[PDB]
Amino acid sequence: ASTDYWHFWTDGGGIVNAVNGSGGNYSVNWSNTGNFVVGKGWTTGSPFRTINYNAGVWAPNGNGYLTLYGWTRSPLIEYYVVDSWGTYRPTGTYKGTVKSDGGTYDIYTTTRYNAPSIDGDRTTFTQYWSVRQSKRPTGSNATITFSNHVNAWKSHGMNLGSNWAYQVMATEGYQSSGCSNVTVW
Repeated sequence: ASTDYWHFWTDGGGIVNAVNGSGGNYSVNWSNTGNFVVGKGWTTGSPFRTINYNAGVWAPNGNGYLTLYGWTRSPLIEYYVVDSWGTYRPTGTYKGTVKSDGGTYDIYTTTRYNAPSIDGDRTTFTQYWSVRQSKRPTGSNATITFSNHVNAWKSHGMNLGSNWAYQVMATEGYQSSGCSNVTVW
């Protein structure tokens, strides 16, 4: 089904202006920020979901990610499928690659310690990353077949939690400014 969840979070640094638009459309306009995540998607994430989006505006000036973003519990996992970015390409511990939706993605893990999560501010958890080897073109309808990433991650020994939290097509930024506009379905 279509999106049912609006995600807006900022660490308080700088200015993050977001619009919860009609349907699955949203926009972000940010300046000299700390860390923030804004997106639309689903209250309950699914490993079988194919996420559709169209990024009509993708204009980070500095570190911003255009990314599928979500969490699981049992175990606690923060996951990313990064289609585009700004000045910084996110990486971690290299695992391998996956080909999905016309792109090749590098697979990474990063375990974080005494770190903020949906479960507290000093928790331990692993990030699962799929990061496109080159920036995906924006402005046309795009698909993220999330089951391909779940499958490849599992093949590399990266198991997701059994309890699913939110799952969104997000704009994340850190120490940056920028203009963004995305429709998700």
